[PDB]
Amino acid sequence: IANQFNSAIGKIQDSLSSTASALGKLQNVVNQNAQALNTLVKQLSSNF
Amino acid sequence: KNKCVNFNFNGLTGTGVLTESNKKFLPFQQFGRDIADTTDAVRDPQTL
Repeated sequence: IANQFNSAIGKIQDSLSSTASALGKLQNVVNQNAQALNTLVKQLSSNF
Repeated sequence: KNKCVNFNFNGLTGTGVLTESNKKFLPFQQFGRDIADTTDAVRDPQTL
């Protein structure tokens, strides 16, 4: 059991270091707030 | 320099400090703008 537990945390260290697609839920939070503030400052160039 | 004031460079009116520029520029460019469509650099009509 202790050999399967120590080899299971080692498989998380290579999956988190190879690709960055596992944190897709946290990336959509920052990208949505950066898109809302960029659209607000771009509407000052309009004439209305 | 070193004081934020209201400048009038042939109609380009704003309010902010005037520091020296340290980027590349063109001899046929009068002003520079950012993504937010605000004036970032001002050409001097008299001096270079």
